[PDB]
Amino acid sequence: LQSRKEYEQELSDDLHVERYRQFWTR
Amino acid sequence: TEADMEEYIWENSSSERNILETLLQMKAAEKNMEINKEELLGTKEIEEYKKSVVSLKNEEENENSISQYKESVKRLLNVT
Amino acid sequence: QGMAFSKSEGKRKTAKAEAIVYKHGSGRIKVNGIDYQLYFPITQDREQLMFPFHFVDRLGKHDVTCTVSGGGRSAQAGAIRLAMAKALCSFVTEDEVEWMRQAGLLTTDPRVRERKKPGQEGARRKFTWKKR
Amino acid sequence: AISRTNENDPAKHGDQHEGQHYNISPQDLETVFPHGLPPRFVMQVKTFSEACLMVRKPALELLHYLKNTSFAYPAIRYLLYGEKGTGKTLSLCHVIHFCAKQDWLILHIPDAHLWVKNCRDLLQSSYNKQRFDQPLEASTWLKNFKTTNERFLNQIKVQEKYVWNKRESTEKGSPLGEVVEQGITRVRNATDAVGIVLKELKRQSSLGMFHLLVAVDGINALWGRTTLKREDKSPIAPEELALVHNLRKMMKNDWHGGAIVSALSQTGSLFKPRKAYLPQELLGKEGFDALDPFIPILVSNYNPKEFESCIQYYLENNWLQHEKAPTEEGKKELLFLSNANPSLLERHCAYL
Amino acid sequence: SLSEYAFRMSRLSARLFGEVTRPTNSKSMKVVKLFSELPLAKKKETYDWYP
Amino acid sequence: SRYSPEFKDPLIDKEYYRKPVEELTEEEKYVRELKKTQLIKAAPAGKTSSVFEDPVISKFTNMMMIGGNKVLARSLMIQTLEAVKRKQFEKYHAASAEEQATIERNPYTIFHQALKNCEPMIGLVPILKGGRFYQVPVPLPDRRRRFLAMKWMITECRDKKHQRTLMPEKLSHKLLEAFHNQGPVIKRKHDLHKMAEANRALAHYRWW
Amino acid sequence: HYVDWRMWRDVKRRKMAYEYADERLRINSLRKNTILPKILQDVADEEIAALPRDSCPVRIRNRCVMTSRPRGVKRRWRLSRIVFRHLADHGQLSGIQRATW
Ligand SMILES: Nc1ncnc2c1ncn2[C@@H]1O[C@H](COP(=O)(O)OP(=O)(O)OP(=O)(O)O)[C@@H](O)[C@H]1O
Ligand SMILES: Nc1nc2c(ncn2[C@@H]2O[C@H](COP(=O)(O)OP(=O)(O)O)[C@@H](O)[C@H]2O)c(=O)[nH]1
Ligand SMILES: [Mg+2]
Ligand SMILES: [Mg+2]
Ligand SMILES: [Mg+2]
Ligand SMILES: [Mg+2]
Repeated sequence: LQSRKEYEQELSDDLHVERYRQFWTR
Repeated sequence: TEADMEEYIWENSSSERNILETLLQMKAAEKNMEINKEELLGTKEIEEYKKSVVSLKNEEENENSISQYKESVKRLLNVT
Repeated sequence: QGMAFSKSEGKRKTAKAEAIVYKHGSGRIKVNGIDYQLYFPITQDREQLMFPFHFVDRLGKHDVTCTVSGGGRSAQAGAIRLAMAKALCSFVTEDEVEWMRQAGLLTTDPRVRERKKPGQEGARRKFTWKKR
Repeated sequence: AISRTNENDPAKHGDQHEGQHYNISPQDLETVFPHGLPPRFVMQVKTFSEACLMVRKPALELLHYLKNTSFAYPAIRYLLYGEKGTGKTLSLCHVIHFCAKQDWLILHIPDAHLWVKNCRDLLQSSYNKQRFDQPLEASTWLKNFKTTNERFLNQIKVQEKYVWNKRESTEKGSPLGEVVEQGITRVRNATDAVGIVLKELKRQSSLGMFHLLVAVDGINALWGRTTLKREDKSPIAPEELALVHNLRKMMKNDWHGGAIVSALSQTGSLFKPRKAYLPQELLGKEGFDALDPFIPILVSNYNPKEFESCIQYYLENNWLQHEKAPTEEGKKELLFLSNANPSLLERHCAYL
Repeated sequence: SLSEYAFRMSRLSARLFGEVTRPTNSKSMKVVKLFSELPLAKKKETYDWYP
Repeated sequence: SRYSPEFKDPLIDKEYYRKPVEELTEEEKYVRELKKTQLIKAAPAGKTSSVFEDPVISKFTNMMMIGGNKVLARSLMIQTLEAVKRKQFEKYHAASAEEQATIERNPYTIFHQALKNCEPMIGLVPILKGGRFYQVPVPLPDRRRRFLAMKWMITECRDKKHQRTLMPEKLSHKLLEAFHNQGPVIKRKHDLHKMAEANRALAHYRWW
Repeated sequence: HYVDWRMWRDVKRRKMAYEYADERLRINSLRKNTILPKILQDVADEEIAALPRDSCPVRIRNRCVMTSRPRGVKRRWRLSRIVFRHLADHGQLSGIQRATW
């Protein structure tokens, strides 16, 4: 029994580099 | 889903699905055509029942809460 | 609420108990917020909690709210008994206080576990000795 | 006879009978209660050669509701809850006696915990390959059920045709006693026989043929956990048992014409703490939701009026052989040691 | 043994805290442990054990 | 012992301290006055002032304890007392009115009398004289007589002859036979007496 | 000028293991996982086995820094039991005293 799901194979977005890069200062 | 919910909500809960069906059967036993969802669930007796069931889930279970649940249920089922 | 009570501490092995005994009560005993017949399912443990009141003929006359931590089931029972007995002396005559003392209800038990020594199986149990 | 009452009819018990023991006839004892009595109480009955049950307040409150039940309305689930040894089972038994005397059909479950633990022979169900069968547990209950409701077996007749094997089948219109007898004789089909009985009694109850009482003791075992395991030692969910699955249908208030009385029991429960007695604490999320809505009934320890009569009944039968037991000081020690708990008092007085 | 909401919420937390995101078995998690700590030889106790 | 020699054993007796002062003798008054100045040991958990306390039963319970398991040891004791009372009640109801008068239903009276019937009056002490050991009959102290009664009862119950039989059943069965001057434990006392009587001519070997 | 040849050999083992620690860790990382293909793991197994024998940290033996005693060594002070007592019994070890309780 192998359990594979669509959401289990979705790569997590690298929000640090893109979304929250401006928060590294101040 | 409801399992992931960390705060119990009486709306769309199994308690609501069960009490509403019981009231419909009681109305059917009375041969009454009033089967409106808004009217049946809008009375104060349902509101007292809702508060007791929610208090059992969110808060801690004890003698006082169980007895309050018992008294509210007896009003709904017309048991004296 | 203005009700009279006395508080005292009891020690038994590694168990420490603080007992609050009210002057007037219905005989209820609360241990860590739990009824005594539930906290101590063993009959012998409930025997010890009866010793202080029964010896002075004061069963069902005081309410006790005691909290005990540490030790085993019997050590907790012994710790509470000493704590309740000391607090109970505030609501009895001086002669009955001496009777409780002479009955061993007001003496802290000094018996504690003895340490194990090197070269021995236990506190006193030695290793098997072979003559030859 | 301070602790006794001359009124042996449960239907006439009232608040003036509180704290008094009423005798139960041996004919009723063999018929009304072939099972479900507490193991220690059976010893008391055998030793005293008589069955006396104290009329306590929780039993009266439940009897009051039954006398005013509306069979047109759906069945009402009554839950008996209380601390360990407070007398929930004997309160349920007293309720069963009232219903039996009123020609109600008794559906008595002695202990639901026995169906979810210690099953040596766990067989896959033939009716449903995804379920399991318990031939030992099912066959034992059929014998008890047959004795309790022997009168109504012939009057009640099945309304469908049931197939047991390629050669044997039950035809429509045959009396229900054939189905029960088939399960007793054919232990393999005993699990399926119980489901047929539950399906037929629930169906015919709403037709007004008879008044059905669903008495399940230790109901919290229905929606809990099981110690039974498959061949690969995997845990088995309670709903995967055919015997448990059929009983879950009866508890729902989707049928009318009867009443459902259930009593919790932490004793013998699986994966539950000793000091747990509340409904939601034992039933859990799944158990509480299934029974919702229901009417809880509290069972507490003996009050001073009840406790005093309990001692007198023991002294009446000379059960307390110790010389200090009848004394007032001796009574004080019994009250303190047990805290007026029915089970603790009986166990402590069992060796005095 | 988790729902879709719980699984994705847990996976989101791993990304926030820099833990492992992709599903990894117990054996391959040793690679994380190998580089999270100094080797036994590299510790100051080992190479400077003797004066 | 962590107790200093100045400590004295506590006295657990409610009626002892309730005695009126007038009834006290001069020496008894002195004892009460003296104990007000003496250190007192803490009361052991085993002994209590409850009216149901039985020193013999607690002593027998301790001798049944294995590995400090007093909870199980006391459980076997209470079940035995319950079993004896239930067995007598069954016999009482099955007996005629004349026979019911002589039937004892008190578990404590049966237990106390059963132990008394097993107590040996004389014992045997092996004495080394002339390079040989002889079983010289001796009088036994009061403590030794009661101890032998309890040890004999427990040893018979723990014997391997009994198969798949619970301790409360074995102990209750032997107590009734001892109460009726029957059974192996009583036979053990007679065998000890017979050997002591048979070796009565060797009673001069003892020097006390 | 070490205590004996056995201590001198241990220093050589410790020195070599420190130099090869980074290289050995990187190669051993390829072996302790199921992600890389078995072909790459087998190559890594041969590569790490081609490293000098004394570079293995398993060959390092904790010895007393004063008398080079193999066993009976307290790791906190790196002294043998005999040497530790000699310093402790003279009061030359801070905060260490005979234990009586
Ligand atoms: N109404 C009663 N009349 C007489 N005896 C009673 C009554 N209720 C309780 N007892 C005594 O107390 C004992 C325990 O009662 P019971 O088995 O009903 O308790 P329970 O609350 O169901 O216990 P548990 O938690 O073990 O399920 C009985 O065997 C009997 O000796
Ligand atoms: N052996 C057997 N059992 C039956 C038959 N019909 C009904 N039953 C039993 O009757 C019980 C009620 O079945 P039911 O609730 O209708 O099954 P469901 O529709 O899958 O929920 C089941 O537990 C079956 O074991 C039959 O033809 N043969
Ligand atoms: Mg030891
Ligand atoms: Mg019960
Ligand atoms: Mg040299
Ligand atoms: Mg090594």
